[PDB]
Order: sequence, then C-alpha cells, then structure tokens
Amino acid sequence: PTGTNMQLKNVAAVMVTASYPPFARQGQTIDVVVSSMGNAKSLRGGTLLMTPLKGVDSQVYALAQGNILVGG
Amino acid sequence: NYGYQPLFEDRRPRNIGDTLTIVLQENVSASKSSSANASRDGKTSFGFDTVPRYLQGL
Repeated sequence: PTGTNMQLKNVAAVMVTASYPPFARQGQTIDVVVSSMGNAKSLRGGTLLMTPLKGVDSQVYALAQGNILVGG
Repeated sequence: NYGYQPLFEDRRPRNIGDTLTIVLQENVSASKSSSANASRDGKTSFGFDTVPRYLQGL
C-alpha cells in the first residue's frame, strides 16, 4: 500500500560502476564496484540484486548481480 | 513475453500502448485594468461697483 511505513535494516541503496572492455561480446563477464549511497553502516555480506549498467547514452550494456566482497 | 522489464526503475510508460495517469490541475487567472481622466475649471470676474469720476469713461 502507498500509505505505509517500511523501516528496513538489511537493505542498502548502492551505485554500481564498471568498465566496458574493448571488443566486449554479449555473454562475457566483468568486475563491478559497489558503493553505498546513503547512511549505510556497512556492506559486509550483502548481495547485489539485478542492476542494469547504463552507458553515457543511457542504454543498458551490462546486467549486474552477485555477492560483494568487502575487505574486513 | 514482454521484453526486459527493469526492477528498481519507476513504472513509466515506455512504448506505444502504455498507460499514464494525468492529474488535471489547471488554475489560470489573468487580469488587466486601466483608467485616465482630465479636468479643467476656470472663473474670471471684474466688477467696478462704484466707478470714480475720473475713470467713468474707461
């Protein structure tokens, strides 16, 4: 429902950045960097949900989803 | 099959046939007014109620 209070603690909004390599072909995999965006304490053992990586032209060039590795 | 559907992007119309809600809220109010006026009043009088004898010819 539109009018409701959700107060989550296990979810963080993040920005994912990656490099599109030369001569990249569909189906190949690349590394991504996940950075928190607002008042999150940690991203220790989180899992990145399906994220479309846009280019400068605002077109989806990659789809990101995986487990984050934080140093510790 | 409906094609790629994003997961965190807001539900927006993207293609032909997609529906969108319009909140009609129009409030236009224009006005103008103007005026102009002019007036002019004049009185003149001269009365020699008792004319002295040396001035009765003039």
